[PDB]
Amino acid sequence: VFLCEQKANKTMIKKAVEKRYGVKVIKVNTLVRLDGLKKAFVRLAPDVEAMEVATKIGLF
Amino acid sequence: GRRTLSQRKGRGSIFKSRSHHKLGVAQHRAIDFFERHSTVRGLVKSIEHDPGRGAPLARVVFRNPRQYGLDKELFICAEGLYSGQYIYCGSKASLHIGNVLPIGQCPEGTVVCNVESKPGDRGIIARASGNYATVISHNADNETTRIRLPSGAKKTLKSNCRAMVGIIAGGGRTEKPILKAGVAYRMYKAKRTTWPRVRGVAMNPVDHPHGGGNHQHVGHPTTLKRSSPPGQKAGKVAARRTGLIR
Amino acid sequence: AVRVTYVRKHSYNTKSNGIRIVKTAGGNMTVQHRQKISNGVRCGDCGCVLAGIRHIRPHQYGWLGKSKRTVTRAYGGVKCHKCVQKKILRAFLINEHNLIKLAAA
Amino acid sequence: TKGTSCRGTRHNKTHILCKRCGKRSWHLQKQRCASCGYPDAKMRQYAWGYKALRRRTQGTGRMRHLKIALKR
Amino acid sequence: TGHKGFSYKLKLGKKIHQNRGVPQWFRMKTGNTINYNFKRRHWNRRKMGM
RNA sequence: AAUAAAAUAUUACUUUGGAUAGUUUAGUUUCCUGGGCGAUGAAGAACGCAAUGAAUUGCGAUAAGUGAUAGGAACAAUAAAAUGUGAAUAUCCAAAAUUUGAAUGCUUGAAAGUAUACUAAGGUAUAUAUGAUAUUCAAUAUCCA
RNA sequence: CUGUUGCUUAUAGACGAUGGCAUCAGAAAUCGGUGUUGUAAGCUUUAGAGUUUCUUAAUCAAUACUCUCGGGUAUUGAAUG
RNA sequence: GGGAACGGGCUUGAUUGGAACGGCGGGGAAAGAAGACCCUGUUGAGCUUGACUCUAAUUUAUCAUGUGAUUUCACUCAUUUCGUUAAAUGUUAAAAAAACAUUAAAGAAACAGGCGAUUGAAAGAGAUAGACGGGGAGUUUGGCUGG
RNA sequence: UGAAACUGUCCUUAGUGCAGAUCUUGGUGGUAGUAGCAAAUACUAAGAAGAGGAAAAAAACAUCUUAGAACUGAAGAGGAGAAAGGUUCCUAAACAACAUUACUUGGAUUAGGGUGAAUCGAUCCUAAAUUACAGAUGGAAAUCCUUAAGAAAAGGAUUGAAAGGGAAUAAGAUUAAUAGUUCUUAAUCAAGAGAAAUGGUAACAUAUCAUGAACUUUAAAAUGGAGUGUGAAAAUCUACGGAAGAGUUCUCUUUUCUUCUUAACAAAAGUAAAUUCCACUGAAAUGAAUCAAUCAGAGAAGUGGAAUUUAUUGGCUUUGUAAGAAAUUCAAUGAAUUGUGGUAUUUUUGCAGUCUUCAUAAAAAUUAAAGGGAAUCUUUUGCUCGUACUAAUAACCGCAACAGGUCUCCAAGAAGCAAAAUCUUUAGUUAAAUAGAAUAACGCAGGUAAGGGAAGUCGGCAACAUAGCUCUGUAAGUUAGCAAGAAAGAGUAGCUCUGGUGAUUAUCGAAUCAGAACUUUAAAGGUUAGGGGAAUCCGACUGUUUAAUAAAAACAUAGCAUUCUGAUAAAUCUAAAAGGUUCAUUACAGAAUGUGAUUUCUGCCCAGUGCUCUG
RNA sequence: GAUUCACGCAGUGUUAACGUGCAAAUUACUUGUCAUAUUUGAGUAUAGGGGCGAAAGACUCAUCGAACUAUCUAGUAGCUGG
Repeated sequence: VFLCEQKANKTMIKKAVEKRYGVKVIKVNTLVRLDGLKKAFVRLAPDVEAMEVATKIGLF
Repeated sequence: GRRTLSQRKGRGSIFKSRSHHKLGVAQHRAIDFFERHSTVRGLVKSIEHDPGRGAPLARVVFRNPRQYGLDKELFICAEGLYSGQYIYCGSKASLHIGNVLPIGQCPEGTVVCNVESKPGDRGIIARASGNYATVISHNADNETTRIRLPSGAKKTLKSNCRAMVGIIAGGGRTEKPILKAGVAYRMYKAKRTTWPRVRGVAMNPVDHPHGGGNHQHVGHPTTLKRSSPPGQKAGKVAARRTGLIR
Repeated sequence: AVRVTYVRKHSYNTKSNGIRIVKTAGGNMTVQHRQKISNGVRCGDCGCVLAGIRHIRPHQYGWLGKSKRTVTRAYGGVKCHKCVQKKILRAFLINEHNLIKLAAA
Repeated sequence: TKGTSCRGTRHNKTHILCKRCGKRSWHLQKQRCASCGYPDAKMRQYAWGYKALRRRTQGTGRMRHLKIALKR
Repeated sequence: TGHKGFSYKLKLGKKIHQNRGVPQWFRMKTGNTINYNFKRRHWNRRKMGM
């Protein structure tokens, strides 16, 4: 789950996450919060484990 | 005072015609060479009910004489027309019921309807249900003919004015007495907003010139000049007579 | 006596808002969106509903098989079998009648 | 029933926020703004509304590109 | 309403953002008179007319 | 006839309230100098950016600020970092300048949008009227072959 | 001495007041008297029109017979103990 | 009793113990409201009308130069009113049938300086002048007075 | 007391002296611990947390759990939306203020968290209507025109509906909160990419099949209401055969109660109702048919076929989905089952004809087919925005947690004609401007009454009284339709029986009607539930009206009558206008008026004032 | 455009309650009505000597025998109060 700029669509978010972290993305769902930030739910391919990306990023 | 209801009618805000389900404009097809020096044949596809008018309307389908395709008109039904009938329009048409001919070809005593008051204007006179006009005489010197209007007045028109032979369908419409206020309410479903008419004497002096005092009356003569300004012109205008006739 | 609720955000019983209540597991009743009733094709001459063509929405005929939306006949799919028989007689008899009336009769 | 009872049906907006003045003065049916005089190009100002002139005019805002020009 | 335009929701969200009070550290600045936010409103106390 | 709970009267102290006295980084009037906006996008409106900010202030995706020039040791509510190899501070300077707005490709309600051309995305141009030049045309409008 | 208080106090009563008793105080049931209503629940009278079911035993059956002048209530503003 | 002619205060008398609870509706000429009935303002407003002075709309006469024989005629050339896909104008050559009719084989006539009718120098708009004009505008409706 | 400015004299200057102005602004008293904190049936006991039920009963105690007792009664005080609200949603800490007592409670304070779509909507189309360039008008701002005026737009510009039209998603599970949006499983749609067919007599039929350009046409999207009959599904009720669990059990009860289920999308064992066509044959002694009708020699009935509709394929049972889900039990994650019907009611949904209109009850986007003959299964993607919560006796509008107002969807049992009053089930709630004691007067709400019975009073005002169903019976008057439920009289309960109304060849099933014994407290009346008659006046009738003192004899109405107008007109808006309304019109029409159904009759007067004249 | 009941709606009577109210027009019973001249949502049109009116001078944001709002304006007062 990310927070992105509102002026980006699901297509640009999918490429951005793929390029930034070197992963594979198969589904993106976005909701724009009340403050103004767009929350993106990025689902990764089954081969790529999301738990290792979270530790690599810094969530763990 | 205020503005009388007659004044408010010329504004056209709630007094506009309720023409939404109306079929279209009922008139003759535009005059051309084939309607001036030949005949065109029309097929009466159907007969329908046009809201807001007492006469049925017929969907006639002429073939296009200059191009390829159809050319759909909307005539007014002469009494007797049926679906699938062939009607011929032109200067050489047969003198049957429903055919359209110039007013200069019909013999004296011929009954016509949907007469043009000026050549090419596609129908002015004798258009209400059950109405017609009769041919009185011809004047080949100036190519003008005399016809008797349904009001009884006599008019002079050019012999090139087209007309449809017969009488307009839906005759006897007004002979049935309206019985209920509801039936009168439904009469204006496709007409203006004018039905429930309040007597002027029942109003107040601000609203109407007839707005009376302690007894419902007019108080001044109700026969007025034609030059009366709007707002005070009510009752009878330029009346040469009044009362009942014996 | 399970009472249900509208699933979508439409709250009025319009024609496009038709619903059917069906049953599911455990006695659960859900809401199904049912389609509208559509008219069929009519003969262009007599205005009679043709036989052999289903009564479905105009876009649904695209999904139909190419042979399941028309009748294999001259003017098939736009005219009834009676609408066409009179056409053949009119086209033939009128042609024959004038073949002997003019052109050095 | 012209008082308390008749207020119950008031749930349809007449004015919404305008794009040029930011006030809830854009009339939806008239398609004009009662305050800043929308699509009319000239801003709506009247001499009888002298207080309305001192509420929104030059100098009541940031003056982003004119503060430097007059200082220069 | 449940249905709203994109611009209307962002101006709705800002009204949520501005319904806050003075942070405690700001109140401890020298020569401070700002203790409360007098531009505060509550949904059942005042309608924001928008 | 009788007591002083209540009631009334004066003084002192306390209380509710904020008059009076002292005071002013606020106003009013007159005068002096200018009277320096905008299609190179104005004034106005909206949204956003401080390590902890809701307003206000300053600013515009280079964000309570960047570079350059003067300036010389600070800031502070609490931590951090950077700092005479240059901290605050200042400027008719330079780079940058979101959505709108005369608003101007088309549409715009609180509408999310969208067409073409040039240099997938990004960035420019395309409103109306109009002066000059180039260019392609229309009218047997005047002649003429 | 007087007042408060207690008897969820009375012959009194809007509240005060007023009247009675306060350890032989008071209250409580229970018991008997005195009243009100009308014969409780259980089993018996084939009470009993009739239909079933054996076959001429049963079953079901408004209502009615005995136990029954029954049962229930009765100061709460009743009266003994 | 007198007084502004119906006192809680004044004068003369009747009479008075301080604090009050529950009621009630005689009084406080009780509260609510610069009387709304009447009158006075040289104060207004709605409405009406041959009240006075005007005005929109209506109407009539003159002016505003189309051509050829003030009026009477003929034309179109401004102009009025219409119709269309401005789709055969003008002059020469030559009701038996609810069906189809197109993208041509090897043709489908020319010319006018008018798209087609309609009106026509009349009408309409302008200026001046007479009439009409509560449809409308402004204003007025003296004083004395046993109210 | 107070802690930094101030004073006296002379001239000068003035925003220079307050008890009033219903004076302005601010603060504060008596009233006064007074009036009040009384609509919405209702709370009690044990325990827990908490400073917060103590005590000489200080008779009351907020919140949560359990038990008892209850209310809304399913057109709800239930579960969900549109507008409006805007973070009110969830959790935790905390209770200074607020919710007419109090609060550990809160829609209140503080701080975090929460709204996921190729399939739901906006986005797309047009309706009433609306706005631009050029043009026309105007002193002016600006107005007109919306395809007419145009070298503009094959044809006509912009906007306009979260209830109109519209490509495509369902079941189960999950969160403290989102879910046709997430997870699992299972699909669907769109835009891509990899001389040209048979069969049937015919109606017509073939896993894409089986070429089909310009041009033209047709159809669909797409069209009122009523009432009757009927197919199907669901809910309720019921018969048969059980499985599992629960309640009652000293009096009985083979008893009472609960569960026994299944999606989108597709398949085709079996089999329906209705309508329309096709082939054979030719109807009279006329038949066929419905509840009603209605149909036939331009052709009936009969036999045999074809097509369409019936909430996705193809309507119902059935099948894949799919039992692996879910529900009910059992055990300590693992095991058990999940038949068949009905000649019953309601709702929904189609269908079939009938009636009704001086009413005839939208358009476009988009799609298909025809006439014509020009030419020669796999895989990829599916963007922007809304999505939390209330939707109301506490989240909306009324100054408020206001007995007022505000558009909808789903809808159990009893009883009855009834979606009536009354009671209960699933769900919700017991708090919704504070309680305790006593049981005075005067009140508000609901009642009863001896004898009389309107004698009260302006007036039967208020209350009383009749009331359902069945049979008999019913006057004058009348527009011959009515009056009429006239008026008036009789019957009605419980138990035990009898007979009538059908389907299939004895069984099966429906409430309805009639009748007979016996008994009693002699029976519609717990709730619901018409007082009746004889006249007079006005309005003919159904209808509308002074929001907030007048609901009426007032207005409207159909009927009657009058006036003008040939459409370049009549009325009439605008300052003007190739401007605007009736008019998408044409005398059976448009416009302007008086009287007010039907019957009967509308008398005499043209001097005056209007109006008119061909003088 | 028949008679009635029901969901709803209105406002005939009590000239009941309340009348510093639940409410700047509400409550209870009673009454009338409860689908075609019907009820109702949204969109849209009509604006101040104007609009709309089955006509009460009714309605046009608690404002109507001429709305609200700002300017002329500190309108004028032989009249009232200080």
